Amino acid sequence: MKFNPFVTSDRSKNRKRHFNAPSHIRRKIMSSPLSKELRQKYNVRSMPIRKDDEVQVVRGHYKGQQIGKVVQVYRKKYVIYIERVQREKANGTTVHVGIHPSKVVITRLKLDKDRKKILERKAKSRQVG
Amino acid sequence: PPKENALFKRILRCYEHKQYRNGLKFCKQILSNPKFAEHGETLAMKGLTLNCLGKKEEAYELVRRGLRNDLKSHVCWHVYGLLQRSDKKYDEAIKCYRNALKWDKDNLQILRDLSLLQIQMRDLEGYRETRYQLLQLRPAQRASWIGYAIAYHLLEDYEMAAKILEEFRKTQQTSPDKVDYEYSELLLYQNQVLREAGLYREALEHLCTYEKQICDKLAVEETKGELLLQLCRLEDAADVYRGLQERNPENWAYYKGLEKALKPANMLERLKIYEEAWTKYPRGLVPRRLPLNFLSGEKFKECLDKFLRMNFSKGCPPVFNTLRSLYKDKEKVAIIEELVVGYETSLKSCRLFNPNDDGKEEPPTTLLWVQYYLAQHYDKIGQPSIALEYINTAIESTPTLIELFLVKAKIYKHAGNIKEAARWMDEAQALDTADRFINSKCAKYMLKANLIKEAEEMCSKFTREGTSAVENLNEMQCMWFQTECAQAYKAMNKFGEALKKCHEIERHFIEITDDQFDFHTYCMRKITLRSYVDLLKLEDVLRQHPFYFKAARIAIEIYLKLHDNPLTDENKEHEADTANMSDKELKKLRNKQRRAQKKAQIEEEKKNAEKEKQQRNQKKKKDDDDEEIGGPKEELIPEKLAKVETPLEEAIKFLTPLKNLVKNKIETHLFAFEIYFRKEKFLLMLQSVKRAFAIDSSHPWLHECMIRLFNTVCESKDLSDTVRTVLKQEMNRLFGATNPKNFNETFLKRNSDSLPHRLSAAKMVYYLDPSSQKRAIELATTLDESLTNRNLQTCMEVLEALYDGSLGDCKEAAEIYRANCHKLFPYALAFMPP
Amino acid sequence: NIRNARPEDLMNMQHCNLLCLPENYQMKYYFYHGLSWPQLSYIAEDENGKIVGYVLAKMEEDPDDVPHGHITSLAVKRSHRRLGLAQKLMDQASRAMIENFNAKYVSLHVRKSNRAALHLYSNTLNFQISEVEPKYYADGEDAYAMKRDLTQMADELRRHLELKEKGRH
Amino acid sequence: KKTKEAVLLLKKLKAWNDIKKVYASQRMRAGKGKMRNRRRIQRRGPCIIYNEDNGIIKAFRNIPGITLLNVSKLNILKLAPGGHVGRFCIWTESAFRKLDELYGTW
RNA sequence: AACGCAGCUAGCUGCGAGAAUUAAUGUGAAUUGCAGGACACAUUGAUCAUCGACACUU
RNA sequence: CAAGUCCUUCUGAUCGAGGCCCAGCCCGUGGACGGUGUGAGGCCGGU
RNA sequence: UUGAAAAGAACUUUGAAGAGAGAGUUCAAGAGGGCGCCGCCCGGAGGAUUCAACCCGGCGGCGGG
Ligand SMILES: O=P(O)(O)O[C@H]1[C@@H](OP(=O)(O)O)[C@@H](OP(=O)(O)O)[C@@H](OP(=O)(O)O)[C@@H](OP(=O)(O)O)[C@@H]1OP(=O)(O)O
Repeated sequence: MKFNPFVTSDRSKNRKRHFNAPSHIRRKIMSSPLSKELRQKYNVRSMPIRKDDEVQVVRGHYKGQQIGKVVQVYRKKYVIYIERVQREKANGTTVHVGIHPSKVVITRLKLDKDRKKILERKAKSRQVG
Repeated sequence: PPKENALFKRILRCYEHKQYRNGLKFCKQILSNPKFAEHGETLAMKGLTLNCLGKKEEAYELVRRGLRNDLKSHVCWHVYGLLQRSDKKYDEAIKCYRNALKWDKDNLQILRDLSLLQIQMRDLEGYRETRYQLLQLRPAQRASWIGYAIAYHLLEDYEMAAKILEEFRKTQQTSPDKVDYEYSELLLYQNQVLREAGLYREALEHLCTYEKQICDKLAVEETKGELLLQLCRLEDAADVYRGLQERNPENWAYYKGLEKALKPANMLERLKIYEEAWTKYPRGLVPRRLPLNFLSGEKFKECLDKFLRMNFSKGCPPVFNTLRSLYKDKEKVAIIEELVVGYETSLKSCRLFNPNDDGKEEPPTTLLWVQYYLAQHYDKIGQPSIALEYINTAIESTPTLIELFLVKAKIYKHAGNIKEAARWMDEAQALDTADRFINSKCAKYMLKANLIKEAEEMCSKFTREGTSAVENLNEMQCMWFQTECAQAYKAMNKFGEALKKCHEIERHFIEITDDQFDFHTYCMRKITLRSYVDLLKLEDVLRQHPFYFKAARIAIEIYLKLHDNPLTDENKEHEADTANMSDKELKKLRNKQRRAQKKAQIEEEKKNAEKEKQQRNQKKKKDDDDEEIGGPKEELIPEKLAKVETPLEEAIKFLTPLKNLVKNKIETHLFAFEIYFRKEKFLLMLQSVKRAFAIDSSHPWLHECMIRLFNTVCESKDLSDTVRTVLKQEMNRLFGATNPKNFNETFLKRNSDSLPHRLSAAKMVYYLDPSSQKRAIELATTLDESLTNRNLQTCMEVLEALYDGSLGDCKEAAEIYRANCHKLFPYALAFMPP
Repeated sequence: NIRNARPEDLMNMQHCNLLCLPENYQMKYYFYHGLSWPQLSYIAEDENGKIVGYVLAKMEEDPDDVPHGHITSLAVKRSHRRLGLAQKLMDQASRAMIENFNAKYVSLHVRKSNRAALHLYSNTLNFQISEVEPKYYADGEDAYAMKRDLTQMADELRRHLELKEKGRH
Repeated sequence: KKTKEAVLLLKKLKAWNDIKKVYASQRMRAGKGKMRNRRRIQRRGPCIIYNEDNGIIKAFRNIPGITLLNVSKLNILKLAPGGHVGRFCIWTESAFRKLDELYGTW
C-alpha cells in the first residue's frame, strides 16, 4: 500500500505520464535487467539500456540463447533493435523487430566513463543496507 | 517445396539452439500435408527431437520409418547416427555415419562427427583417413592439420607426423600474434613428437631456436636438461638443472638431473652436490632428506642428527613420514632408535638434545615431539606396549594435540584393535570437527570396524543438504569410501551391497571414459594438444589405478565364493520346514503369510509413495533432475545382484580391464586362474600359471594354483590326448613332473620360514590327503620366532583359514593357536579368549 | 615436493579434495583446468607416491577483466601441515602464472571459519581482503574475496631473468 | 517488527489457511470499477486487535486480508465487513483484558 | 490581436529576424517520417528537462 | 536503494495452470499503481 | 478503436484504370489503411485380509449421592 499523499495511484494519471514522457525520463523506463554474472559482479539488478550492449531475448517468438547487440534505441516506440531480431518483408527486404527492454537480459555492458560511475554508485548503495 | 524447406531450416535451427518444442510444433504442420505425411527427413527430425524428450522407442520407430522412406536422404542416416550417439551407442553410430556418407560424401558435419567418434573408440586408421579428407576439403582450417597430425601421432609414426607439425607451424608462422600461449603449446607438442622419435639433436636445435617464442620456461628447461643428458653435454645439462634448482628447489627431478650431469664418482661428491643446495637454501625439507636415503655410517649419523635436531626444533608433524623409508635396513633403525632415545633422555635431564650443546634450552614441545616419534617408531617396529605408554605420556603432557591421537589409532590398528582406535578418533574428531580430514579418516576406520551406519551418519555433517550421505558420496564417485563399504559389507557376508558398491565403481569408470567426448571439440579449439594426447593416453590406462584393483578384487572374491560354493541351498529349508507340517495347518500358516505379505505390499506401496514425491521435490529443486533427460541406469537390486546368474562372468568383465592393463600384479592372473578353474579351463589354467610364474613364482597362492592344477590334471581323464601332449610338456617344464604331494613338500621346505607359505602347504597337504590332516594342523599352527613374515596379520589369516575348514575341523587346535597369538598379541581382538 | 600436474595425477586431487575440503566438485572442470592450464596446477607427493597436497588455479575468461588468476582449491593434509607446502605451492604457481600470463594480481575465496588458512594468506602470503560475498557456499557461511598484488614479485622475477641472461652471454 | 515473524506467528496459530483463501480469492472486479481505480477485489481476512503499537502494524500491514484494529477504537465497518457479523478476530492479551473497562459487565 | 520562423511543413504546437530556438545548470548517447548533420561522451557532450543570463517584429 | 523471468506445462505471444527441503520458492517497514505480445509482489519504473 | 508487431499484401495474370483472379503476411484478412432396475430370499458353479465370541491398546457417549 502506498502512503505518500503526493504520489497518485490513478490509472489514467499514471498512463498519461508514461505515454507522454520526455526522452531523458524515457531512458529510465528504458531499463533492462543484467544477467546473473553481471548482477553478482556489479551488485546491480537493473540498468538503463544503451545503444551498444550485448542483449539476449528471453520472451516472445524470438526468445532464445543467442547473444546480440543493440543497434537502435527507439525511445518514441519504447522498443530497441538487435541484429538477428528480424523478419522477412513481403518485397524481399529485411526489417528489425522492436523488442521491449524489459523482456531482455544484458549480457555485457558498454563499459564507459559515465557507465563505470553508474554501476559503482548503485553498487555502493547495496552495502548501505 | 521452398516454404516447407524454409520451415525445415527453422526446425533444425530450433534444434541446434535446443528449442525442441518449437521444432516439433513446426514439423507438425509439415506432417499435416498428406504429400509429406510419409516424408522421411521431417519424420527423422521429429523423432530425433523426441529422443531428447525421453521417448526412446518412439524416436527409434519414427527415425527408422523416415530412413526407410528415403534411404538416399543422408539426413535420415545422420539423424539415426546422432540417435545412437545420444545414448552412447557409438558402434551403431559409426555405421549410421558411414551409411550417411554413402549419400553425401562431402558433408562436413557427418565427417567431423565421425572423426570425433573414431578418436573415441580409437579408430586410428579411420580417423586418419577422415582427417585427410577434411584436410583436402578444408586445408585453410587449422583443425584439419591438427587432427591429421593427431592421427599419425597416435600411430607412433613421428616422422610424417613431424613434417605435418612443421608444415602446420609454418602455417602458424603467418605472424598474426605475439608469443601466443597456444603457439607455445604447439611448439612444445612438436618438440614432444621430435623427442619421442629419438631425434634429440634436431629437437634440441629446434627448441634452441624458439625459446623467445615459449612462455613455458619450465618445460623448456626440463627438456633442455633431458636432451643435454641424452646429447652428452654434461656441463650444459648441469647449468640447466641448476637453473631449475634455483627455480624449484623442492623437486627430486632436478637433483636427479644434477647427479647425472655432474656424475659424482663416489658418495662424498654426491653429498657435496646437496651441501651447496642446503647451504644456499637452508630453509625447507629437501636437500637434507635426500642424503639420508643413501648415507651410511658415521656421516649418516651426523647428518641424521642434524636433521632430527632441526625438525624437532621446528616441531613439524611429518618427520616420521619422511624417514619411514629408512626402516627397510635395520642398521638405520638401530641408529635412529638410539638417537631418539638419547634425545629424550637428554631433554628429560637438561632440556637439550645433547648436554654438551651450547644452544639455548629447548621447549618441552620438543620433548613431546620426541615422544611422538618414539610412539610411532615402536608402533612400526612391533612393540605395541612401549608405543602405547609413550603415546599415553605424550597425551597426558599435551592433551590438546590432535596428532597424538592418530598415533594411538596406528598402534591399535596394527595391534588388532580397530574398535578402540575408531572410538578414540571419534573423540579426536570431536576435538576438531571443522576439518574433514579427521572426519573422512574416522569414517574409514568404522568402515573397517563394520560400523557402516555410524560412518554414514557422521559424514552427513558435510554432505550437501537434501540428499543422503551414501547417495551423495556415490554421486561424487567417492572411491575409497565405496571400496571400504564393500569390504565392510563383505565382513558381515553382505555380498549384495558390496557388489553394488563395486558396480558403482565400474559405472564411475565408464563415466570417466565418455567424458573425453565433450573434450573432443574443446582442446582442438584451445590447441592444448600436449594435454590432449597425454589425456588420451590417460584413459587407455585409466583403470590401472589401485582403486579399480581393490574394487575388482572385492567383487571377484565375492563371485568366487558365489561360484565354488554358490550358496546352493537358497530356499530348501522352507521346503523342508513344511515336510512335517499338516495340510490344514499348512493352509493356516500360508494364509497368514498371504495376509502379511499383501498387507506389507500395501504398506511399502504407500510409504514409498511419500518418499519418492519428497525426493522428487528435492531433485527438481536441486535443478539436477529439474533439467535432465537421458537413459537412466537400471537399479542394481542388491538382493538380486547377490543372486547373480553368472558370477564368474561378471568377475571376468571386471578383470578384462585388468587383463588388458593390470598385468604387473600377480593377483590378476591368480584370479583368472580361480575363475577359469571354476570354469574347468585347464588350457587357461596353464597360461594363468605361466603369467603368475613370470611375476612371482614363489607366491603362496600361486603355489596353491600349481598344486591344484597338477592334481586336477592328474585326476581328470576327459582331456584329449593332443592337448595332453602339450600339457605334459608344460608341467615337465614349469613343474618338476613329480607327484603333487612331493611338489608341495619341496615348496614347504623351500619356504619353511614364511608363515603364509606354510599355511598354504598345510592346506594342500590336507587337500591331497585328508588322512594327512593332523600333520598339516601342526604345520600351520607353528609360531616360532624364526618364521619370517609371521606378523599378526598372517596370524588372523591363519586363524580364519583354520576356522574356514581349509584344514578340516581343528577347533581345539584353532583355540590353542588363538591363545598363543593372544599371548603374542594381547591387544588383538580376533585372539580374545572365548 | 612440488611439481606440475600431469593429468595422470588429475585424479589425485580428486581423491584429496573430498578428503580435506567441503568445497567439492566432480572431475569435469578438473580436466578443464588440466587441459587449459597444465602448467598452473601443482601437487605434493610423498615417498609412497600418494598425493599429500595440491593447488587448483585457473585463468579468468573475462576479456575486460585485467589479467589476474584465481585459485579454485588449495589444501594440505594435517600430517604435512605447517610445512609451508601451501605457501611454496602458491609461490611456484604464481611464478608460472606470471611467466605464462603476466598477471597483475591473483584473487581467491576463503572460508571465514578456516582461520588457519586466513593466517597463512594474511600473515604469510600478505594477501588482503577485497570484498565479502555472503552465502557463496552451500552451507550459507560467508567468504572473503582475497587478493594479493603480483607486480612486486614479478619485478624480481624479471630481475632474475636479466641476471641469468647476462650470465649466459 | 518484520513480516516474516508475523507470517510465522499466525502460521503457528493455524490461521494461515485463511490467508491462502484470501490469496485464492484475488481477481479482477467486474464492471466500470476497473475504470475508477477499484480494479482488484479480494476477500477480507482476520482482524488483529491490539492494545499498544510497538511495530505490530508494520509487521502485519503487508499481509493481504489482515486488518489492524485498536482495542480503544473499534470500527463496526471492519468487524462486520458486509454488515454480516462473525468475522474472525485475533486478540492480544492486553487488548483482551481492556474489554471489561471499555464496555463494562452487567 | 496580426504577421512571420523548420532541409523537406498545411493545421496543431513552440518560437520572434539570435524566430519548432541562444546561453547556463542538471542529465548523459540520441532525434526520427525521410535524408543529412551529429556523436574522444573529460584535453568535456547528442537528446531531454530545468531555467536565474541574453534576446523578444507590428 | 528487496525479491523467480527457477522447473514442467497453455498460447501467436503470455503476466495463465501445477511444483517449489524446513508447514510450507524469495523479499516484504516494499502484496498501491502503470508499462511490458492475456491476467505480474519478485521483468522494468516505482511502492 | 487495424494488428502483439506493418509483418500494410513480393511476384504471376485480365483490364487504360478503378477494379479483380491466383499467391503471400498473421492465431486470425471471417482484422486489408474511417480496417474489433434394486433390496431381500432360493438354487448352482466358484474365489477370499474374511464371521461371531474372546485378549490387548486407543478413542468416544451416558451415569456417579
Ligand atoms: O601400512 P599400513 O599399516 O597397512 O597402513 C596403510 C596406510 O594407512 P593409514 O591411512 O591408517 O595411514 C595408508 O594410508 P597413508 O599412510 O598413505 O596415509 C592406507 O592407504 P590410504 O592412504 O588410502 O589411507 C593403507 O590402506 P590399504 O592397506 O587399504 O592400502 C594402509 O592402511 P590400512 O592397512 O589400515 O588400510
